[PDB]
Amino acid sequence: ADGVGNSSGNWHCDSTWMGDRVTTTSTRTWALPTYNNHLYKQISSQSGASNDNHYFGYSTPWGYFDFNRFHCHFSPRDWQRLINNNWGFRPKRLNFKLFNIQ
Amino acid sequence: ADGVGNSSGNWHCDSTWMGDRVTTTSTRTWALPTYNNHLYKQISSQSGASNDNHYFGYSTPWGYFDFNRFHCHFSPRDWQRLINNNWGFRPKRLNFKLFNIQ
Repeated sequence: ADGVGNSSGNWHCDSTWMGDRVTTTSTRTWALPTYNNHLYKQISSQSGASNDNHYFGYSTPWGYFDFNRFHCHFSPRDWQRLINNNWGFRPKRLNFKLFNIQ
Repeated sequence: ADGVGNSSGNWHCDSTWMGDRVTTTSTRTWALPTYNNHLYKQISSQSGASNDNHYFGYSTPWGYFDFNRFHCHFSPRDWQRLINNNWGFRPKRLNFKLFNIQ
């Protein structure tokens, strides 16, 4: 889309309060290494662990983007503005973007 | 207008916040006596007073309605809502009513 030398996005970190809505936007810089050396590895609890700690699963070479915390979208001033003036809130919709990939 | 037995007004004490406006309404019950026994009396500073305290004026049999204080229109919760969220405020217009006169 933008080959080499053309930016594919802009930095949008801000919040807009409009009546009964607040739209919070956040931008961060991420680093993604190579996980498991491009391999899927079966993982399980160590031998000798207690029965409560036993588990079985798989480790993937993929990563994931997590923003399931309020601090990822609300500044402390935004939080104070939200909690001192509103009797409730709920999420409505979200937009996600990855850009400027090197 | 309402002769004897018909109310000439209602009790409106409340505040409405609408965007960049807040309208505060207050109703009070007042008592007005007879002042100076229906007379205008010349008044002046007492003899022997200091020069800084000397004055001359007149006392009238009339009363006056004063609402030149913020507590006359804003409840403490209204004041907290005003001062914790706004960088400024100013009055725009007012409406005054006397009713249910006995």
